[PDB]
Amino acid sequence: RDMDELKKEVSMDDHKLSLDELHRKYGTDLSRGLTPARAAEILARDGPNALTPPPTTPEWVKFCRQLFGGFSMLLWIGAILCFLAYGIQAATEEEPQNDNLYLGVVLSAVVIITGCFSYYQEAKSSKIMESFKNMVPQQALVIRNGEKMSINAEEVVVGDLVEVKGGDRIPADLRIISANGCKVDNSSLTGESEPQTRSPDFTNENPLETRNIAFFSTNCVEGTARGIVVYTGDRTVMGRIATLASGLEGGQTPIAAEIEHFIHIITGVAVFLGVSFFILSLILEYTWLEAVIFLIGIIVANVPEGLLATVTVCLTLTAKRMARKNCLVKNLEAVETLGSTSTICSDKTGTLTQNRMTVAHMWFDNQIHEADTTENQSGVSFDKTSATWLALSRIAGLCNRAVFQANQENLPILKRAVAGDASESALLKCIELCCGSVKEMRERYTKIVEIPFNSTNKYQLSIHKNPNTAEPRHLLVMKGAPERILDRCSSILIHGKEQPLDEELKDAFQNAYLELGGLGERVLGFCHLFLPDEQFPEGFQFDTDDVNFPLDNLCFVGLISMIDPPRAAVPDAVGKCRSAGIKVIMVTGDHPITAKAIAKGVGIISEGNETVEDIAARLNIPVSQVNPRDAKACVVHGSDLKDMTSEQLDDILKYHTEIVFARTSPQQKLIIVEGCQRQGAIVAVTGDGVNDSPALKKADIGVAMGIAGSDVSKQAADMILLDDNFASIVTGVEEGRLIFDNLKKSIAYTLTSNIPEITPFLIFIIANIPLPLGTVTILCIDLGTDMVPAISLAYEQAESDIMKRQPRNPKTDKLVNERLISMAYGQIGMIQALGGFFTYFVILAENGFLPIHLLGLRVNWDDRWINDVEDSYGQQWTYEQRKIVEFTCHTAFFVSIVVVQWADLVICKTRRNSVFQQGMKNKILIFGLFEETALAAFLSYCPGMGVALRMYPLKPTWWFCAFPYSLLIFVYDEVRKLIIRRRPGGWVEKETYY
Amino acid sequence: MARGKAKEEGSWKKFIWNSEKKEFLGRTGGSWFKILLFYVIFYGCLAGIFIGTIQVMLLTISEFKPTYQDRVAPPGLTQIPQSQKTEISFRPNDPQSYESYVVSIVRFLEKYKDLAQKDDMIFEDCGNVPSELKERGEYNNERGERKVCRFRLEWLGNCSGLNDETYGYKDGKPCVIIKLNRVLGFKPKPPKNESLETYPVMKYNPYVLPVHCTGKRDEDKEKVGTMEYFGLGGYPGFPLQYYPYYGKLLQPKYLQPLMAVQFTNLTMDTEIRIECKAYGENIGYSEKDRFQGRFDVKIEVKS
Amino acid sequence: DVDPFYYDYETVRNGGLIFAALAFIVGLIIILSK
Ligand SMILES: CCCCCCCCCCCCCCCCCC(=O)OC[C@H](COP(=O)([O-])OCC[N+](C)(C)C)OC(=O)CCCCCCCCCCCCCCCCC
Ligand SMILES: CCCCCCCCCCCCCCCCCC(=O)OC[C@H](COP(=O)([O-])OCC[N+](C)(C)C)OC(=O)CCCCCCCCCCCCCCCCC
Ligand SMILES: CCCCCCCCCCCCCCCCCC(=O)OC[C@H](COP(=O)([O-])OCC[N+](C)(C)C)OC(=O)CCCCCCCCCCCCCCCCC
Ligand SMILES: CCCCCCCCCCCCCCCCCC(=O)OC[C@H](COP(=O)([O-])OCC[N+](C)(C)C)OC(=O)CCCCCCCCCCCCCCCCC
Ligand SMILES: CCCCCCCCCCCCCCCCCC(=O)OC[C@H](COP(=O)([O-])OCC[N+](C)(C)C)OC(=O)CCCCCCCCCCCCCCCCC
Ligand SMILES: CC(C)CCC[C@@H](C)[C@H]1CC[C@H]2[C@@H]3CC=C4C[C@@H](O)CC[C@]4(C)[C@H]3CC[C@]12C
Ligand SMILES: CC(C)CCC[C@@H](C)[C@H]1CC[C@H]2[C@@H]3CC=C4C[C@@H](O)CC[C@]4(C)[C@H]3CC[C@]12C
Ligand SMILES: CC(C)CCC[C@@H](C)[C@H]1CC[C@H]2[C@@H]3CC=C4C[C@@H](O)CC[C@]4(C)[C@H]3CC[C@]12C
Ligand SMILES: Nc1ncnc2c1ncn2[C@@H]1O[C@H](COP(=O)(O)OP(=O)(O)O)[C@@H](O)[C@H]1O
Ligand code: ALF
Ligand SMILES: [Mg+2]
Ligand SMILES: [Mg+2]
Ligand code: NA
Ligand code: NA
Ligand code: NA
Ligand code: NA
Repeated sequence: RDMDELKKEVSMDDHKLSLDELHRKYGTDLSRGLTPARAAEILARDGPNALTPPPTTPEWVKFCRQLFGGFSMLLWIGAILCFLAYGIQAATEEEPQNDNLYLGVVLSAVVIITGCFSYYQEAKSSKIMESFKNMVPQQALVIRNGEKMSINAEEVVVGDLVEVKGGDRIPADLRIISANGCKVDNSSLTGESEPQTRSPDFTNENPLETRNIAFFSTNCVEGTARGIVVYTGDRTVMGRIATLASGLEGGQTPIAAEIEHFIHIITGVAVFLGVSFFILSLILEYTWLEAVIFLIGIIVANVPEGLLATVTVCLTLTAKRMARKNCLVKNLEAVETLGSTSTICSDKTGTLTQNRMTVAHMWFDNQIHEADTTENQSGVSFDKTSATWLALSRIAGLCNRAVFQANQENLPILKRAVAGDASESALLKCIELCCGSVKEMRERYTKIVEIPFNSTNKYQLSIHKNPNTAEPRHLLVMKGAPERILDRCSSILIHGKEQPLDEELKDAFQNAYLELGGLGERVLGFCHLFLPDEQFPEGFQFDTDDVNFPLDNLCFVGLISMIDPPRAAVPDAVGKCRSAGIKVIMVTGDHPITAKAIAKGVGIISEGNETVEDIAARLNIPVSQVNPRDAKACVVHGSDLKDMTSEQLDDILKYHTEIVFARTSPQQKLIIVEGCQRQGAIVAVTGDGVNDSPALKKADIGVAMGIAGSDVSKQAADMILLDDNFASIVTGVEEGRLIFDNLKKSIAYTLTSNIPEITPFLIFIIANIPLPLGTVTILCIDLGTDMVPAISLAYEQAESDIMKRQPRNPKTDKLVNERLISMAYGQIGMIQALGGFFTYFVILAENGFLPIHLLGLRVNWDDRWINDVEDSYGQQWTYEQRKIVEFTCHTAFFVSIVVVQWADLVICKTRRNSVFQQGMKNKILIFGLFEETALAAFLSYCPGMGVALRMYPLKPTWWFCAFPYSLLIFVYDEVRKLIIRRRPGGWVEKETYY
Repeated sequence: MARGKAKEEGSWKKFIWNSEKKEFLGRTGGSWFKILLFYVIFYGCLAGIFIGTIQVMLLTISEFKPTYQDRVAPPGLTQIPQSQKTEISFRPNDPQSYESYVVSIVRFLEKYKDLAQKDDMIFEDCGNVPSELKERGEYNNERGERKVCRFRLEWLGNCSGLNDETYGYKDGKPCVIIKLNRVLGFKPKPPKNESLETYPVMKYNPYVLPVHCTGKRDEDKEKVGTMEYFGLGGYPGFPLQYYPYYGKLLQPKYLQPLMAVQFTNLTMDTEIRIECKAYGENIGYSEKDRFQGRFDVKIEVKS
Repeated sequence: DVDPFYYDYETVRNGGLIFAALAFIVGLIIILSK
């Protein structure tokens, strides 16, 4: 069941009109297009091809979401019962306290400050992230006035004719005038992503079912089509749908899942204590109203309100950093995932390479030939007149399909802008500069049929009419993977004369590829066949879906190789990447020779490791004789991956340090990825072409080249390097590693405080001593040390070890693990607690009550009526008189925690290095330290603080009581981290490296 | 890689499962031990530091005097009948209704019996009239256990008796007994003619610290009671010869000055609030501490 | 001023408020460092 009935309601089309009819309707010539005039005219009439902006949310409403954001909402709950309990106090007593009045005030205040803070940050992300929504001007290819040009899709009007190819996004609703084996992706419309074919045929009375309508917002997977624009902008079937053509979507990142899991359990225990303490307090003769306020204070205390805001800042930070690096990231959480990468499977052509090729050598007549590679000023280094070169360059031109764009024939050949394969571009530009006009050559040999090139066939092919006299009337021409091409041939062309492909030439063809390909040049094979007349009459009906003509027994003409150098950054890119423990695997549909070469040149493979072929060739023994494990690197032809079991593929992945997968199919690019994932890794695919689509989707993170990348591949990815800068991947990986550390650091720090925030009341019962710390003071601990300092850690700069340490194991280094509970609770949380206890005993003993005396007093110290409370010196204390000291003890215990929280907030700044390497360059941390203590001075030394919150001034000696303990933390962790710097794999590390 | 790590496990039985090696969802007896020990030494030594640093502070307070007194600064006025909620309510005719008030007040006065102040080494005789501060000396172990200024049950007029087992105390019209709070090294100062009292300065400006029990505050109040102060020398307050106090270390059996107030009113069957007040220069009061230098007992002789 | 026994909280209070002022102000001065 669907709603497709509620979509075909408002339809009405011309998928039924004949071509002549279609012509006279829109008025455009079905082959020459519309004049640029008539285009500009209709554009001002109809307005740009762009859906009109759908308002998602308003400002103030987004403010409120933030204000009630998860933790924020519970804060209101407590803040409500704080005002609520204060209302009740003015009904049970005459002029009661001011505690719960001020408590609701502060609590609520926190939600507000937190709220409007987090808002503003999250607003800043959606400012910067949206500054990129309009940086990729989706282009469209239109044939206006005979020639063809690529313009902004916004400039496409009703009427003109569009040409989509493989991986092109369909720019507006089209009626297909023409297509060779075109397949579109109707997923966005009809669910199933299976490629539906578009022919020009009218197939179904319903515009949706029919094959000759290509829709706006779908994209054509592969094949090629020319359509005519029948719906622009909001008028298209996909603009008509008032849902969400572009904006809000789905997916739930692992980092998000880790956080959400933690928050579910931390909030769990935090409410387990609250109510266990709530009933315990009740048992311990706590008043009814101050029991719920004890609970509500406990809950706030074991719940890390900062986390959210911290996360928000961290994203806002990362989104600002990627932005300055021209790296469009569709989901900010995913940058985390890009840190957790163990394995980058990269594409070769247009990714590691510049995709800017230039023809450098040809192989024909058993000889290798050079052609002027840069600043040519001439043509090649052979006679332009050679019969063979003639037959080569004819098909390099004929089987080519690339063309110069509009209004270019007036400037130099290198200076003009093209349209099609970077390979074809080079072929075009080559022969246009040294031989003739491909424009004229192609028009002389009017092309009857073709199967356009695709990443899986790895050859193009076309049958052209021949206008010569030694013309057998039809000329087949084809090009592709030189190996593949050669294997389809019977004869070879030599000095004009074709003569059978003996063994000798085959091996000269093979040294040629080794030679030429070994320079890291890209190679294409070229052959033709002169279709015999008696078998192919004049009006012959060439079929191209059942192959009416020979695909075998062709005449190999030659090889042409083009230079295609590695993109500037790529070496140090993959350098730094491996150095961070990330495994780089090349995955290419190119030839093994060409691949390995680049693999060594960029450093996927290091010259010193051998392949089994390398080893075998060294000892002059059979390759199939070498033991595969003696090889650290290997170059795996996809023709053999076809005969791999998963185990076999698994094993090559498992036991090889430097892998390269050559001549791989699109799917194979997925299998490999699928393999690398099966091992338990997190993979990154960097693509460009549309053959990268399926891997890029399967990958834990897709990364498209923002320029040379296709529509469909950029759409698959989670990252689009707009400057095509491959180095951005490192900048990304570091950033991602940093989100993870700083988010773990924050959780380490915020969790310490819990132990001391709850140990007092636990001991109050276990030793029956005066309460060292109470509700009012617990809140201060929390909202004073566990807030700003926690968020400060988000602003904390990178460590120094990140791009030098192995990628995190997703099933070990969880954002919160047992080792992190070990420290915040069992180690650093304990010490801090002892700091408070110490000062507590010091104050009482100094005020007359030696610790040993303190056992048992609870019942009667808390008792409102016994005013003969005899200390150790025998002195007699009244109720309020000893309470003054008790609550002075509270104010100190709190202040103590503040002192130890410095050291903790210092050690929780670095997880490996020392704090002298790291250095105080996080100014927001320093800021956090000062205000945190200024506040702590203030709460104790401000008048009426003991009448309003039971907080009384400290005597100078008190502050230092916690100092020994604070230092103890700094140094325990300092040496703890030092043992790890100098004992990797060592017991220290394997237990205390949270 | 060839390195074997991670958790590619497929048994939730591993919660306890061990057939392989590791057990209890933990590691092996080698590390289940080793880490247990780490904490053992850690906490063990950690507790050592708390102990240690606690010990350092201990030798910064003399076991003779508190390092701070300003929080017991002015003392408070306290009675001996355990006050339920400051209230002494009973049915005068019925013995059961006050038997609680009696046992508490009787238990305390057993520290003051004549049979308890036997020996002349521990107990010294301060005169039968209130004198000036008998200053034992300097708050040290120099002179040993200082002498205890004795106090006879007889001075508390009419609230002493001499029965058999339990003291025969006041059933018709009760006996409240007032006491001062032991502040180590304190010397009470009786008021002069400037800052006078809510009542005419009963004699003994020199050596008696006055205590006067009026009705509920001083303003418009239902004043219905018959006060009768009983004490040493027949004076309504405290004999200055008992101070200063030298601590539990130096005066283990120190008996403090007592001073009763048998309340023999003319109004049964109702509850009346009565505020006592010890006046002086060394005595302060507080609007929050209802016990600092003063007193708010509300009693009901509802028969 | 002085007299029998007590603790001068006037200066301990004004002293700590001078300090709260330092930490507060210096705290801002770092977070706004030009
Ligand atoms: C009884 C208990 C009482 C305790 C109450 C404590 C209240 C704390 C409540 C939550 C505070 C959360 C704030 C997160 C930290 C933001 C850091 C940041 O760099 O901000 C700039 C960022 C700007 O973007 P940015 O971070 O990219 O730019 C930073 C550039 N420099 C380095 C120059 C600053 O955002 C803000 O502008 C938002 C404003 C929010 C500030 C909150 C102030 C806290 C108020 C009181 C706390 C105590 C100290 C008193 C001093 C007040 C003056 C500051
Ligand atoms: C009136 C009430 C009494 C008041 C007193 C209050 C005292 C309570 C103190 C705290 C108790 C809270 C327990 C800790 C919570 C940890 C849960 C967690 O998320 O771990 C999951 C994780 C699960 O991780 P996992 O999901 O990845 O699973 C891993 C396993 N494989 C790989 C096979 C999938 O568990 C652990 O691995 C950790 C083991 C811990 C060892 C023992 C745990 C429990 C023992 C102590 C609790 C005692 C109960 C006290 C209550 C008494 C009430 C009367
Ligand atoms: C009256 C008694 C008072 C006692 C006070 C005790 C206070 C201690 C509080 C509990 C600490 C646990 C905090 C939970 C935080 C959760 C964080 C999270 O993200 O979880 C994921 C993490 C996941 O980490 P992980 O991924 O590494 O775990 C799985 C990995 N393997 C398979 C290797 C196990 O889970 C945790 O680590 C949970 C911690 C459990 C530790 C056990 C603590 C014991 C509790 C205290 C003593 C019990 C007493 C019993 C006797 C009762 C009699 C009175
Ligand atoms: C490798 C790195 C190491 C660092 C280099 C070595 C530095 C020198 C070593 C120690 C320094 C001095 C401190 C130790 C003394 C112990 C104090 C004591 O016994 O406490 C109990 C005493 C108790 O003495 P009491 O027994 O008479 O008790 C009564 C005192 N009152 C009434 C005040 C309670 O406590 C104090 O009175 C001390 C508090 C005073 C207030 C301020 C103290 C700050 C001074 C420290 C400065 C450190 C020097 C550096 C300069 C800093 C400039 C920015
Ligand atoms: C009253 C006591 C006050 C004590 C205050 C002093 C601060 C420190 C207190 C505890 C001692 C622990 C400090 C060790 C930190 C490790 C630094 C390190 O990695 O070095 C290489 C770093 C990094 O060099 P790197 O950048 O070339 O990288 C090398 C990294 N390793 C060598 C680990 C492979 O060098 C430095 O940056 C120099 C700064 C560190 C020097 C320490 C300053 C003072 C600390 C020691 C004084 C205390 C005496 C010791 C006794 C303690 C017991 C009371
Ligand atoms: C209030 C006081 C009494 C609470 C004391 C809680 C102590 C006993 C708790 C707090 C944190 C705990 C540790 C937290 C994490 C781990 C890692 C686990 O693999 C072994 C147990 C161990 C080491 C725990 C032992 C007990 C532990 C140390
Ligand atoms: C290098 C190492 C060993 C130095 C060790 C110094 C320890 C012993 C010092 C550092 C700070 C000290 C404390 C500082 C302040 C006070 C308050 C005072 O009223 C009692 C003593 C007490 C509690 C101190 C005891 C000793 C102390 C803990
Ligand atoms: C190394 C760094 C972290 C040490 C920080 C030392 C800070 C904690 C110390 C140094 C001097 C201290 C002050 C010294 C004297 C007084 C007067 C007293 O009436 C109030 C506290 C107050 C104001 C103290 C607060 C804390 C204090 C400011
Ligand atoms: N336009 C084209 N016409 C014919 N053959 C081509 C064309 N482009 C590439 N080829 C050949 O087919 C192979 C497959 O290319 P593909 O599968 O996309 O990988 P890559 O883009 O890395 O070459 C190429 O190595 C090349 O030899
Ligand atoms: F650029 Al490729 F296969 F290397 F598409
Ligand atoms: Mg590609
Ligand atoms: Mg390609
Ligand atoms: Na909290
Ligand atoms: Na994915
Ligand atoms: Na903390
Ligand atoms: Na906390």
